[PDB]
Parts: sequence; structure tokens; C-alpha cells
Amino acid sequence: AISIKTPEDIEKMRVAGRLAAEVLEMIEPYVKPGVSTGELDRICNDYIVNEQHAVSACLGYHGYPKSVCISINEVVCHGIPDDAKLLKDGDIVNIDVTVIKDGFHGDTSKMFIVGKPTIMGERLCRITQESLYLALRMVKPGINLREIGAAIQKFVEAEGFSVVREYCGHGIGRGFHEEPQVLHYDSRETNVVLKPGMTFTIEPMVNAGKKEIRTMKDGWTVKTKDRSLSAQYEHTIVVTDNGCEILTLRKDDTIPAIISHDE
Ligand SMILES: COC(=O)[C@@H](CC(C)C)NC(=O)[C@H](C)NC(=O)[C@@H](O)[C@H](N)c1ccc(C(C)C)cc1
Ligand SMILES: [Co+2]
Ligand SMILES: [Co+2]
Ligand code: NA
Repeated sequence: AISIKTPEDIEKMRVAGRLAAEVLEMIEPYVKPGVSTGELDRICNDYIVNEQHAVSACLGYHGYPKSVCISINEVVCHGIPDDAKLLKDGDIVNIDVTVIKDGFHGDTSKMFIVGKPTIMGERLCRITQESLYLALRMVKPGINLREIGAAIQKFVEAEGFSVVREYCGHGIGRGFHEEPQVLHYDSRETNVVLKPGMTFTIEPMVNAGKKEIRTMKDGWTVKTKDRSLSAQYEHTIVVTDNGCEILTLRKDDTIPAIISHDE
């Protein structure tokens, strides 16, 4: 019973998606060795509230205490900004942003590499983004979400990496999380034929080591069980009549905003 957005709803999601992307573009010059993740989160929240006139969807959500999630190295997701935690040379860092504007959500994340990359960190981030991009190139009416999940997993595993099972992409709109689930791996349970006007995220988490994860005792932070590096990228999109439109595109993305499968 999946939600179909109107043209007017989609325009509001273009606005909210642009805002979420713009948080990531804004924060970039601050993501440097020696900065604290607590400071990055304050910069983001101040920007969202005071400049964008929007709200963070994460703040207070199930009690989450901060405005963005900042996940470093072996942290898979839900890293909590902390004034004591300083970024350092070689770190891979996900910043995941969700804003609400005019009732609609925009949800996106990217990796930043701090200082001189490690070769493995760079490779892991690259393959993770590539897995998102290959999925985006498949989105069009009539395709099944199952085909997309299977393709992400095939691609990632061929690189000797693994796909986290637990924290899938999602429908999004007036609600933060809506149907459907967007799995990043193959499942016989998945049977969702895309229709124009569906809006959802794709947000693969890819581990350099094994797929298993662990939640820390703080009740939020998720790490790889084997302490291998983990990376994630996320975009919010709308299914169009012949493809998709990426609502959270940034200037540094290297895929077109509008992907068309028509002749
Ligand atoms: C089983 O846990 C989950 O799947 C939950 C955790 C919440 C609902 C408690 N959902 C997620 O992690 C989803 C898949 N994450 C997402 O949709 C992320 O793109 C989104 N930017 C986000 C990040 C953090 C949180 C929590 C920590 C406040 C919520 C939402
Ligand atoms: Co997100
Ligand atoms: Co999301
Ligand atoms: Na990580």
C-alpha cells in the first residue's frame, strides 16, 4: 500500500532534499584533523535551524540526543557527536543528515576522508558509493526492488567486502520511515514493483571485513563485530516516468540528477 507523491509533494521533497544536501556541502570545510564531532553537530544544527529554517528529523527521534549522526571508521551507523572525539588523519567519517522542511523529509549521507587517505579506507568508500550509484541507475518504473538489492550485494561481495543486513533504506515523505523497506541485499521476500511518484532512500552500509555488527552499551552506536572499517552513502530519490530523480544530489556527486531510460 505504498505512498504515491503528487507533483506538489515532490516539489516539497526537492526543497527538503536540497536542504539536506546543502548541510553536507556546508560542513565540508570544517571536517579536518582536530575538529570534534560535537562541534560538527552544533555547526549542522545551527545551520539547519537558523539559516535553513528547518528542523533535524533525528533530534529526539526515539530519544536520539543529537542533530546528525557522525560515524567514524569501524562505526557502522548512529555514531553520536561528542565534544571529546577529535577527527584524525586517515579517518573515514560518515555524516548522515535528515531535515524536515514544510512537512517533508530529505535524508542523505556521505563519507569524508580526513587528511591523507589510507588506501583501504579510500577503496571502501569508493566501492560503497559505486554500489549506491549502480542501484540508482536501475531505478525506473517496473523494476523490482529485489533486483536492486541483489545487484548491490553482488557488486560489493566481488570486492571482498560485505553488506550490512540490519539497517535498510526506506520510503520517506511526511514520515521519516515509510514503506517500502529497501534492502541492500537479495531476499525472496522482496517484491516491490516501482511506480512513478514513489520516494525512498538507498543507503548501503559496506564493511571491509565481515557483515556482522554489534550495538554498543550506549544503546546507539553500531560497530562492526570484527572492528573492520565500514562506510555508507545515502540519497533520497523519486521514481519518475522513465527513471529517477536524485533529490539530495550535491555538486561533488558524479552521477546525473535525472536518470532517464527513454530513447
Ligand atoms: C532497527 O533499527 C533501525 O532500523 C532504525 C533506528 C531507529 C528507528 C531507532 N532505523 C535506522 O537506523 C534507519 C534505517 N536509518 C536511517 O534512515 C538513516 O538514514 C537516518 N538518517 C537515521 C539515522 C539515525 C537514526 C537514529 C539513530 C536516530 C534514525 C534515522
Ligand atoms: Co540518513
Ligand atoms: Co535514511
Ligand atoms: Na564507519
